[PDB]
Amino acid sequence: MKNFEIVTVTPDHAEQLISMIHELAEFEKMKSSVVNTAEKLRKDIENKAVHGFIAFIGEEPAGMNLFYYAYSTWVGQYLHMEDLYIRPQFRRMGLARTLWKKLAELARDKGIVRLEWAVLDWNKNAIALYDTVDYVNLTKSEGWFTFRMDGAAINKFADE
Amino acid sequence: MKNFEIVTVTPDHAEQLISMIHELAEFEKMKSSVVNTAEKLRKDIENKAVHGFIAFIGEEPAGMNLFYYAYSTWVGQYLHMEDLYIRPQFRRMGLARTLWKKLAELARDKGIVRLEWAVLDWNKNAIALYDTVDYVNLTKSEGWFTFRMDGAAINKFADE
Repeated sequence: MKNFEIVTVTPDHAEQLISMIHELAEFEKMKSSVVNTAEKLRKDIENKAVHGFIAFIGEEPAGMNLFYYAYSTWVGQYLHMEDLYIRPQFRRMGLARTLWKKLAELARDKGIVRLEWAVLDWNKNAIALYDTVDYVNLTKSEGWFTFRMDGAAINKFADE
Repeated sequence: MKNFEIVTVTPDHAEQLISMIHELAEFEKMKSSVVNTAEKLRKDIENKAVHGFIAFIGEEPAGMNLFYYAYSTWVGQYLHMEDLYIRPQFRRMGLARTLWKKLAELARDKGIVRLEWAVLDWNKNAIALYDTVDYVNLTKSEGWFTFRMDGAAINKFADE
């Protein structure tokens, strides 16, 4: 057996992480939106802006998994999963899912009764993977829209 | 003119805040989903897990705007507005949006370049407001599902 160890994230890794945020600049087709550098990522891991796991193989990174803590006035705090990526040459070795499982474990160890994560409708890989658990699609079941409001509109709405 | 004052949420407010929560789950046809208490919440405002703005008129609570800090791998830390409710006898008095501003002023003041929030598809009153700013509908335009996994599911997958 090959040795995937999962390490939780310290800013020491932000280098490795910042690489894996650029690779993915290719694949989900939103390649120019890169404004979180390696340095800014450190300070974010430090100030607990973000959390994560890295899976390494031997001495190389193979995949990551970022996640922050979010709140819901019905249950209290929960976990949201942000990135869940595997460098190409390591997909379908089940790392994919394992990094998803340590966060599940972290949710148990913390009593958190809610994971969330968002995914593209056409991204049938992630659905394929996510299909191997019991989850609810919030969008369909309850009809929630997520609205976003980017920076230019953030400003003029404040400077009215 | 009629006076509405907005002060930032202190742990001391959790009493008034838990009440409005119930009114909103009541309105959003989800009375059961709520397990959070004032005193549980009372810890949660101390711990900077949630932030808010309460609207009082005289000494009566009217509405509230609660929110947490989310992280996108692409744009660092941004704000997510979880819950925004006005008591019924205080609608049509503008708070709706005003409470909403102090969160965009803050997002500006902290230099944050995205501001997300969600609503049900049938709550056309809530969209009625939201249509007076520039927002993207990430569900309908880009087809984003949000997958939830509750606690029963979280344990069953973490316990493999």
